[PDB]
Amino acid sequence: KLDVPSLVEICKQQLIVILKDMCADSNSSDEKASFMYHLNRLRSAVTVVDLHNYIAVFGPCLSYNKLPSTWNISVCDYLKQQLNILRAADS
Amino acid sequence: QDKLDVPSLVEICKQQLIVILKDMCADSNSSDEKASFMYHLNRLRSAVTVVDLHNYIAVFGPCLSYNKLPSTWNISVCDYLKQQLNILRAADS
Repeated sequence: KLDVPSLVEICKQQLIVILKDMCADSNSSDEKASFMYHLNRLRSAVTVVDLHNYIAVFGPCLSYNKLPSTWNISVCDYLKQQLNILRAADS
Repeated sequence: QDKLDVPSLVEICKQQLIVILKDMCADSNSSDEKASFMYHLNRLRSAVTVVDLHNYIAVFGPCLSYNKLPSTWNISVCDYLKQQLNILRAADS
């Protein structure tokens, strides 16, 4: 129940790194606003519950410790990675 | 009041998820991936409420929302993750 502060902070910082890696190669003024939205959302997070959805989206990046712009893998293979993470839980 | 929704929505979303899962894992023919396919099929069959397949919705959000199949969409991982970020933002606003 009581999640550890350090784990929350490492996860939050890794999520910020991955978000910056994603929205680095992007220069539209609406995508700037979306990147700022998600970055502020990550910065304001205080519990694992706040980060839950971002962890869900970036699971196979946090695991394997990859960055999306440098990870040469197809979209289908990424969804299969996520299905494997799905199967790992509930065990 | 939030009761009659759940059966119909879980049924429709299930159908879409079977379509997507068949697209991904039914074509190939390795042993342990047959096992994983069977696993996910039984998992979908046993799902009863929205919270049971919340995780599958999370994984395949952009696929269901835009009627796309993973083997045919042909977009990068980064663009798919941006699509998921957009679904994310839409959830709160």
